[PDB]
Amino acid sequence: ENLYFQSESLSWMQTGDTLALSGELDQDVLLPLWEMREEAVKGITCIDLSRVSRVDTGGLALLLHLIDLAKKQGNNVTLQGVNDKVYTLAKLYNLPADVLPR
Amino acid sequence: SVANLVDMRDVSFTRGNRCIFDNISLTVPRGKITAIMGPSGIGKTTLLRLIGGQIAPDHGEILFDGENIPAMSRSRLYTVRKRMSMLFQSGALFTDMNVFDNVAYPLREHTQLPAPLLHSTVMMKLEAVGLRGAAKLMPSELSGGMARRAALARAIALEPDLIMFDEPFVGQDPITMGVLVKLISELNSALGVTCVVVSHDVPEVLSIADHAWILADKKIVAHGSAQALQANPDPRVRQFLDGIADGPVPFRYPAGDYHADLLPG
Repeated sequence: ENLYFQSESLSWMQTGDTLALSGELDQDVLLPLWEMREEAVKGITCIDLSRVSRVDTGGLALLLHLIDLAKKQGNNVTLQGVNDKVYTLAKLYNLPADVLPR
Repeated sequence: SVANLVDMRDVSFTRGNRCIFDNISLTVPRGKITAIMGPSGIGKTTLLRLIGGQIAPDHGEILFDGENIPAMSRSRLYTVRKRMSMLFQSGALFTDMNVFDNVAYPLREHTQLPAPLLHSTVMMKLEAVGLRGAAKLMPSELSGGMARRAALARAIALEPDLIMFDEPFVGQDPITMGVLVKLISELNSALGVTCVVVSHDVPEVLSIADHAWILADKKIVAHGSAQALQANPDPRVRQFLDGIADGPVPFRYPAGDYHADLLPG
């Protein structure tokens, strides 16, 4: 159901079908979200990054793992509110279509 | 906040009996790309080592995010270095580790992050450089270009606030050269990393730089955009950029004050 986690630099919230992130998706601060990845992606069809200020490469890897675990459950996931720098980072690493929704 | 991540003021440097830099001053604006160019053997590598606090200047101040590096205590310098990454050409990979483990070493040493995520990160960074299929290979099994590219991939592993590249494009075919130029550009764009690039591959580095500085005769001879340099009549600047002496100015018609063109009156 509705899940809520907040920390100083990273917060996330699962309302129904949408997982929304807030703050910094950085290698030092992302660890809690990694630890609860399976709960965070349960019955979600959408990941909202509208309130995320920064995504480094480690955060992007976490994002790819979340998309993968979400679809394994049988759920194609949409991305929403993605800052253009995230797609620039995806472009840097030549990420395929099946790994990250464009 | 501070506008220039690196601010060199009146820096002089002498090695033995020969002078290397005479009262130079330059800035590295935060989040931008600064190119540093000049003839061979003038000590550009030495300049990067000066910024990194590895060498101390004879006189002058080197401000990193506002702090004078030569005046810093050793512990303060050690902690400030954590915001820096430097790619030297002399530096070599660990011979006992393969390409993958070489690029993963900085992450395993300072990232403290899960192994699956670390794995994905190292694979992405190998892809950015074109070495993903060479992860298992050892450094001895690598060609010059491949080894240089692997060193580069290790240098960008931790993505600090400041990355200094010493000739990142050498020993590469032109298509790989363009791939690497794209790498520095997109790194800077997506992560906001402040990049200093030393290169004699002048068109390539000027295609991405925000600011450029030319060094000659122990001083700074020019700076500005690519358009400004193409219209610079100075014989030393022209000799370096065109490679020939007493050639024509490529942008033959210099431009007036830009602020006046944009905002007349």
